[PDB]
Amino acid sequence: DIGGLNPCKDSEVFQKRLAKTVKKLENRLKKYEEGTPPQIAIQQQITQTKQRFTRYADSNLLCGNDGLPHLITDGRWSHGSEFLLPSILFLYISGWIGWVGRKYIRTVGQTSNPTEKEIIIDVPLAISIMTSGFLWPFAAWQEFLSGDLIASDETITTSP
Amino acid sequence: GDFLVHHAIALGLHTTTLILVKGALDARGSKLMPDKKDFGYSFPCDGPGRGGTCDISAWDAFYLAMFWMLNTIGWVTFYWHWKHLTLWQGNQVQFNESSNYIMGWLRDYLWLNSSPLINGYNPFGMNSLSVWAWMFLFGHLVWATGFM
Amino acid sequence: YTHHQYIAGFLMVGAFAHGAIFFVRDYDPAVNTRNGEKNVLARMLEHKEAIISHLSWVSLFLGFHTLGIYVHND
Amino acid sequence: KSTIVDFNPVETSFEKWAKPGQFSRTLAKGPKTTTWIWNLHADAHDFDIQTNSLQEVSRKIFSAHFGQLAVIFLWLSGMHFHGAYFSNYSAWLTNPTSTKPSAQIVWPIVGQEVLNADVGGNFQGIQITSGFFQLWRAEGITSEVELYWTAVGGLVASFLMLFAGWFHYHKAAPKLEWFQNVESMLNHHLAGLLGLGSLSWAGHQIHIALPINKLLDLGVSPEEIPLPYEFILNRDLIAQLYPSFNKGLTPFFTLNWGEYSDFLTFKGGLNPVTGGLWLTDTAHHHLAIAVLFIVAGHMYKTNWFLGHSIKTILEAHKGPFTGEGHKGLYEVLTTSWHAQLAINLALFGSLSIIVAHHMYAMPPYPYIAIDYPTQLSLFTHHVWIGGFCIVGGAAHGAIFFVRDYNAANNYNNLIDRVIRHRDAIISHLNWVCIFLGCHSFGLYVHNDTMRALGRSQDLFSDNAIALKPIFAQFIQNLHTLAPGSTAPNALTTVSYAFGGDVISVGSKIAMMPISLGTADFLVHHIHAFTIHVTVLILLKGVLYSRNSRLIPDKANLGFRFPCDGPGRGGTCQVSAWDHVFLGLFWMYNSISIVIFHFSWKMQSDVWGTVSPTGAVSHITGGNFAQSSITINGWLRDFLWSQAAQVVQSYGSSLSAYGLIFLGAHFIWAFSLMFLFSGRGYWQELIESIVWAHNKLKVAPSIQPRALSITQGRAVGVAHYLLGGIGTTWAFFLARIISV
Amino acid sequence: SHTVKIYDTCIGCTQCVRACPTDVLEMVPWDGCKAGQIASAPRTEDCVGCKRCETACPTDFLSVRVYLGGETTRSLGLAY
Amino acid sequence: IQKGSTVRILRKESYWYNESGTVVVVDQSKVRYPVLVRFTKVNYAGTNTNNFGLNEVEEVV
Amino acid sequence: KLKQSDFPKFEGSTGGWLSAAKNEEKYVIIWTSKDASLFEMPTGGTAKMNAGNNVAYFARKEQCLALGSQLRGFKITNYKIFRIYPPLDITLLHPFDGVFPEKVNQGRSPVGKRDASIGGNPNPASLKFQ
Ligand code: CLA
Ligand code: CLA
Ligand code: CLA
Ligand code: CLA
Ligand code: CLA
Ligand SMILES: CC1=C(/C=C/C(C)=C/C=C/C(C)=C/C=C/C=C(C)/C=C/C=C(C)/C=C/C2=C(C)CCCC2(C)C)C(C)(C)CCC1
Ligand SMILES: CC1=C(/C=C/C(C)=C/C=C/C(C)=C/C=C/C=C(C)/C=C/C=C(C)/C=C/C2=C(C)CCCC2(C)C)C(C)(C)CCC1
Ligand SMILES: CC1=C(C/C=C(\C)CCC[C@H](C)CCC[C@H](C)CCCC(C)C)C(=O)c2ccccc2C1=O
Ligand code: SF4
Ligand code: SF4
Repeated sequence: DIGGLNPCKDSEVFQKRLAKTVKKLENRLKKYEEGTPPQIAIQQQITQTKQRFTRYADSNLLCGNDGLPHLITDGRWSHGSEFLLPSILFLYISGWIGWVGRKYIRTVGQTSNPTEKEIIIDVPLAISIMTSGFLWPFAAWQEFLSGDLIASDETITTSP
Repeated sequence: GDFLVHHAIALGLHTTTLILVKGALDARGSKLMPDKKDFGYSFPCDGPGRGGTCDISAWDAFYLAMFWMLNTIGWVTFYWHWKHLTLWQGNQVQFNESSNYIMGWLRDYLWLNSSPLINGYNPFGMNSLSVWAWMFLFGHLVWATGFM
Repeated sequence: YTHHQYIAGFLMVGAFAHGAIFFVRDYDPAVNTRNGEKNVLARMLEHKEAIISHLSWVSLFLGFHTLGIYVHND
Repeated sequence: KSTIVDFNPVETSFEKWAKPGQFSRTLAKGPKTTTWIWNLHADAHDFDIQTNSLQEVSRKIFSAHFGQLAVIFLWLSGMHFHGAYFSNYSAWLTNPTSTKPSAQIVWPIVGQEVLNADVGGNFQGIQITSGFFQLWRAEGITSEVELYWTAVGGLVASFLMLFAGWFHYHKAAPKLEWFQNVESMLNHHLAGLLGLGSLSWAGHQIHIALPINKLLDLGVSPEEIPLPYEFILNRDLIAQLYPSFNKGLTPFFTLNWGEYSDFLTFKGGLNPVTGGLWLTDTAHHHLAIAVLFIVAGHMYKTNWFLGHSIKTILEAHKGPFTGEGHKGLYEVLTTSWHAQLAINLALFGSLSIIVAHHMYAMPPYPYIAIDYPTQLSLFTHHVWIGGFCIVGGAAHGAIFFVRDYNAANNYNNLIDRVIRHRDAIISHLNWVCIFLGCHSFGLYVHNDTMRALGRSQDLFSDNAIALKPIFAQFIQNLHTLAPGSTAPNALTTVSYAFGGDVISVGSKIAMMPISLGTADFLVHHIHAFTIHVTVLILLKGVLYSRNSRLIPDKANLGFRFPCDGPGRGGTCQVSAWDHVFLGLFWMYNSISIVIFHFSWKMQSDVWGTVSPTGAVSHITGGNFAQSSITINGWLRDFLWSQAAQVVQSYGSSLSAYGLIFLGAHFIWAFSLMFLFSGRGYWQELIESIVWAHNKLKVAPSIQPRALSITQGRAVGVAHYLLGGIGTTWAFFLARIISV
Repeated sequence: SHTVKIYDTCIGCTQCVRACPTDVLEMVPWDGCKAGQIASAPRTEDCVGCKRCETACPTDFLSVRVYLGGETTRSLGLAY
Repeated sequence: IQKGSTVRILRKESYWYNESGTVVVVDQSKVRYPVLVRFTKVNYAGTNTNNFGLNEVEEVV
Repeated sequence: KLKQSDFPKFEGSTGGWLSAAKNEEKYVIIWTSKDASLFEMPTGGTAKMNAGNNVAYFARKEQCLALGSQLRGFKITNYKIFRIYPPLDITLLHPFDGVFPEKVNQGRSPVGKRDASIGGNPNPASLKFQ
């Protein structure tokens, strides 16, 4: 399909990889005894390996000639769960972190001892700001509009 | 593997450019030395004052960026040589599988292909590759003297 | 290929080093400025902090994520 | 109102916990730049600059020692708890030669359960190379319940040491005169601590370890072995194994000590069953050590008209060549903690290295000689600790010279006379270092270039120009002839390394004569050269710590400073700290070469398997003799060859070793950023980053500053040491566990 | 010999003069500051370039500046 | 400008260039740099105050 | 024991002057002390002052000045440093006008003073080929 890849559900090398891993795990399982915790752990390993391979097969995942899932990150929504949705999730979380950090910096920057409140965090104010970051996309595009997001010329510059 | 190594190459290019551009633009002065132009392109430092001013000259930016240029060219040449060794030997599947992780590089390029070179001379004999093993050790020695 | 790539890296580093030397000893702000306004080259020293900050951001971005993917695969 | 302690000196309060940097006069005002954060941790234990009173520094040191001992006790309790709960110690007891010791199981997350290896005995976990199983077996511990109780005792002891530290800083802190009773302290540490510890351990060995281990070697399973207390309440369970307890303590009090030859032997060699030292020999050794140390503890005058005064001993040792001699040394060592730390750390690291040597040389634990990973790990770890401690002793000698050295109090004594001719010492040490390096390494390079040129008869090899270590071979011959000639009451040599028979346990070689040839000559001279260069750096740091021809007032700049400036052609790293930094680098080099020599020589010419007919086959096959004489040989037949197991560990239970190999390479290369660069570039880059932050109104109030020059060097050396030592750690462990 | 220059931002706090290890700087009368004194560099032939002088300078970007130049046995700190 | 006034530093070779500081005292004598300004951010040398000329400071509204 | 009676009671160190301070220049520091205090040499170790005139020779001006700075801790202030060329060419150096350089003395002219701040320095491109 895309880039010459093929779905992993029809990739023979993918099933060969699964079979080889299961065979190695079973051979390891053979050298232990009865329902002893080592055998239980190896059986859990086998079950998890089978579940992971089955989930990857039924996941709209494209496999190359090596039988490994390749990620299609050109931007198409068909393979949108590989990069685009995790990209949105990370952008949300990281914007949350950056927004709460910036808000805390600007909030304790207007107190008597701004530097003290950076090594000794005001946990009440920190908790107040941190749970308010869920609106960071909206807060950012409400502070940029008011001109409160960017400094203009009070920023320092070197000699040249 | 080509994707990842191209991103590594892009990182190397960007970091070398960062060092060189920072040295060029900050050559005439900065906050730590707002009169750096009065000291010339290459000077040792401005002293231990103001927190310490090691490697503050523009020449030092070149000096630091030489390491990053060497690293970036090493990445580029490693990628090219491993790709073409796999292409010529026929085991292009070795690169396509092992080039996605660092241990793949270390084991299948360096450790694997260094065997003919180090056996250029052994306690049993030598080959026409003996000069290359001697140059290998010579390069390691000069590298570590640079470390000195 | 190795010889020419190493020569290429050397030449690029030399180009940037000589640009820095030009800034130190040959650049004249008066020539590159007309009535307060600065020309195309003198303006590179005005947003120099922006240029350096964004080069640093790109370098950190690429390094963090290339190393992250490589170590994840490892 | 006791005469030794002050009651309730410091109030137990949490107020100062909320004021970081309260100890320092400079840091108490609060952070203004990020340099304050780093200065906070760099001055935490520098009690000299926190108080102007030696009494307060001594009390802080005493409580810090208590905290450290509590930490050590907690670590030991954790080890015993892991042995009790997450180990296969019971399975290893019944099959020491076929079960690999494991005492740490790994949770099944993110696929990391592959690290749980097939250590044997129906167990999965990480193979343990600390030798705790062998130590516990030598202690007579035959059940995991005993390990649990030892862990509980360790926890109780750790709490006790924590309480002791709190008590002796906040409730009853000793006075300076109590700390300065060096005669009483030496008497107690020599008699009580050392001698009575040896005596108590000899008692434990005789009454618990001797019978239990004898029963274990006889084939008695641990379940039918009597509980250890039964060997004390019943004089018949121990009198069957050693038929001399039937006479009781009467032979001891009647001076008929010959009766106790059953369990106080002098045999030498190794136990043929376990491959370790005879535990009867060990008990006799500890008894003799106890008596010797108790006797040695009655030397210094403390509270009666009896004993020696160290001041009178030192002041009487003058000479024509040494002026006032040792006059003033007693005042130096009773008023400066740094001098005591220097001496103690140097001798402590040297002792650690000696311990490392004597460990593999004469394996003291059952079934530890045939556990090659344990032997390699123990040797390498102890040598590393010794090197670090020696560098620390040199560092604190330099610190004493900078801070606590008084010129007036040391007029024409040994310290003064050493400083007065420091040039001669350093110049001759420089010449010796150049001579040794030229010779050792250039003989290596000559061998390499002769081999590369196809001239095999021009090498410094055994089949060529030969450099036989005749002096060491003479000593080896003297030791193998000692039993019956110079040690007439010995039955076997102290170690089979000096010569004798091949000792094998379960077809695995425990010890064997270590032949010394031209390959050992070169590597021994390499060791001497590296040690001499490290000594050169550290001694130059100590002697030139106060002044020099460059900076006549270097003592006024302190122990830790980056430079004096770019003048005088450049005055980088003139400190004494910058000498402990370079000396750390050279100690890393020396110890790395030492452990490489040990690993290759043992694998190639000691360790291996013995065929039923007596044929010895080694791990590598004797390639050390002919291929360790060239640098290409070290690169190929040792590094490249034995790195195969590390690089091929992916997908196996040793994959963690490959991951740590790669990560240690990464950290070592990371160090070079700090080692090669300078502070100005990073400060000017932080300037642009701060510009971006200010543009986005997110510049921190604590101004971000690049790490100071000294801190940059410290970070570089710490990362370099961590990366190199971790790379060698992963390489050694993977190689010696795989094979 | 190195070059040492003094700038009128001098506040006459004398910290440069009492930090010079080779007696290069001295305090001379002046009328440009409250203290009525300014640093001078009349013995730059003894200047070693250690830059202790400008490590003790409290003014914003320094009032004493050391420009390293030609080297001499005095400026190189050679006891031999 | 006077004591307590807020000024912007116009000296280019300044750790507080383009930044705002508080005037501690303006000397009335014939000194070259009478204006003494205190800042919240310490410079690279650790100081937080400096003397400025009358043309190197601009009062904030 | 020693060549001159005013020398400090020093046992000699292999850190003193070399062949340079016999053909290029040597520096001598003189001072008078009330007590025979024990002080540390800038070169080697501990020496003993004379209760009176004291004279010491060094290879560098910095060594003599470090010794003088140490002398200030002994409440000694009258120390004076001279430069001696290969022959007896004595030149008073440290108390040049009899007043220490840290104290303002009339009769001193400013040397190396620029009537502007750092920002007034000329651009290097305008200082090419002179
Ligand atoms: C939490 C606040 C915060 C915010 C909003 C930003 C924002 C920014 N930083 Mg930044 N930074 C921060 C903290 C922050 N940083 C810290 C703590 C450090 C020290 C490690 C840095 C080091 C740093 C460098 C070296 C660079 C940036 C750069 C940048 C810019 C591009 C984004 C980027 O590369 O991310 C960079 C982010 C990191 C390197 C990791 C930050 C570390 C953690 C995740 C942040 C700290 C969280 C904090 C403890 C939360 C506490 C708040 C709570 C008490 C309420 C952007 C203006 C780049 C730039 O100038 O581009 C224009 C650049 O080169 N920053
Ligand atoms: C055609 C290209 C070209 C030209 C005309 C110049 C010309 C110049 N450069 Mg320049 N440069 C170049 C390329 C060039 N460079 C490149 C590619 C780089 C990057 C590496 C640099 C980096 C650079 C720096 C950093 C500096 C100059 C400087 C200078 C100026 C003085 C040069 C000098 O003093 O040489 C001195 C010559 C030497 C010290 C000889 C060095 C020889 C090296 C170490 C190689 C020799 C070892 C050899 C390989 C032995 C083999 C070992 C064996 C075992 C195999 C001069 C105007 C300097 C200056 O002040 O400019 C104003 C200065 O600071 N350049
Ligand atoms: C026979 C008496 C005796 C014994 C056994 C010890 C033993 C010890 N002393 Mg000690 N000491 C003694 C007498 C004694 N001292 C006297 C008379 C003085 C006064 C001059 C000192 C002054 C002194 C100082 C100043 C320091 C020590 C330290 C130490 C420890 C060294 C660390 C070590 O080797 O770890 C071995 C550890 C063990 C074997 C663990 C078990 C040891 C336990 C705690 C028994 C300790 C015996 C104790 C004195 C009994 C008092 C109980 C109390 C209720 C009165 C060690 C525990 C150092 C230390 O670490 O501080 C804590 C230290 O800094 N001692
Ligand atoms: C008995 C051992 C001992 C003791 C009591 C001391 C005590 C002291 N040393 Mg010292 N030292 C020692 C051993 C010791 N040292 C050794 C073995 C060395 C050689 C490396 C040194 C080298 C040394 C130097 C070079 C200096 C000191 C200094 C000091 C003083 C301040 C220490 C401080 O505040 O650090 C606080 C503690 C820290 C800052 C901890 C730093 C963290 C370390 C560096 C990294 C550890 C990594 C760890 C292994 C985990 C890595 C694993 C990784 C995967 C994460 C203090 C008197 C300093 C001083 O000024 O003395 C007056 C000083 O300049 N020492
Ligand atoms: C492989 C790299 C390397 C090498 C070769 C050396 C070599 C040396 N270091 Mg070291 N050093 C290194 C890395 C290295 N270092 C690093 C990375 C650091 C950073 C921490 C240091 C830090 C350091 C310190 C701090 C000190 C040394 C010292 C020494 C010298 C010890 C005396 C000696 O053996 O001289 C003999 C020279 C050699 C063994 C080098 C090889 C010479 C060959 C084999 C013989 C002669 C060849 C012949 C002349 C060639 C002629 C032909 C040619 C003209 C074409 C020696 C020159 C000490 C010193 O100054 O010397 C006493 C010292 O104090 N080093
Ligand atoms: C895709 C394509 C295309 C296009 C292409 C292009 C468009 C390219 C471009 C390219 C480019 C566009 C490149 C560039 C590069 C650049 C560079 C490489 C630069 C560098 C720089 C430097 C080095 C600088 C220097 C300096 C300084 C630093 C300052 C002073 C001055 C000077 C200048 C000296 C076509 C259509 C054709 C076709 C095919 C496809
Ligand atoms: C393992 C461990 C532990 C444990 C330990 C122990 C358990 C110990 C014990 C110890 C002991 C248990 C000791 C004992 C001792 C005793 C002694 C030391 C005694 C002595 C005696 C004597 C000396 C006497 C003498 C005499 C007299 C005086 C009189 C009569 C005569 C005679 C001669 C007999 C813990 C948990 C902590 C921690 C971890 C590790
Ligand atoms: C990068 C660099 C800096 C800048 C380095 C800085 C500012 C350190 C920043 C450390 C961050 C802020 C905290 C550490 C973050 C790590 C992720 C934590 C360590 C990892 C744990 C597992 C220990 C210097 O200041 C410097 C000074 C002198 C010589 C070389 C250098 C140098 O190379
Ligand atoms: S900064 Fe680096 S170079 Fe400049 S003086 Fe201090 S140490 Fe020497
Ligand atoms: S360098 Fe600075 S300190 Fe050293 S002498 Fe010249 S001026 Fe005085």
